[PDB]
Amino acid sequence: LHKEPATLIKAIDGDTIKLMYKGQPMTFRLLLVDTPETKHPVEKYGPEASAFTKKMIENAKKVEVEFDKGQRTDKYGRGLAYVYADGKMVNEALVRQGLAKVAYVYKPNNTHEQHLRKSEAQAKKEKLNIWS
Ligand SMILES: Cc1cn([C@H]2C[C@H](OP(=O)(O)O)[C@@H](COP(=O)(O)O)O2)c(=O)[nH]c1=O
Ligand SMILES: [Ca+2]
Repeated sequence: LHKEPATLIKAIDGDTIKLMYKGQPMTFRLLLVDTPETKHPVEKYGPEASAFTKKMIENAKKVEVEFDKGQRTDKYGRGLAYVYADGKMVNEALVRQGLAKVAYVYKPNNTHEQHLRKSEAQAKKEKLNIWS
């Protein structure tokens, strides 16, 4: 895997972000995590998860996306990646706060699965947010 640059256009919620990627606007969806729902007919921690992601990505000097080894888009045309804000993975950062659960683990796009699971287990042990 490798990291590629991208530019924030707009944070939609905890796990979905509009980025300019190779000079094209695209919606990206965070691999291997689910933040609580706030759009579809809002769940506990959804607003919190959304605020966390917005803050973390708006404050970055540099945003990067890292696709995994399989599909690079989902059925909705959203890019599927690990997103990094100044070298810090947003997917991990949410899970580590108990603001997302490890989810949608679809092979072969599971390269950081164990890494994320370890962060979720610490968020659980610490009773944070979703685990409170
Ligand atoms: C994260 C992820 C989501 N999705 C799809 C699965 C879910 O489809 P369905 O809506 O048909 O269940 C939806 C979950 O995304 P959200 O959590 O944004 O709703 O997006 C993928 O297909 N692959 C992925 O890697
Ligand atoms: Ca979600």
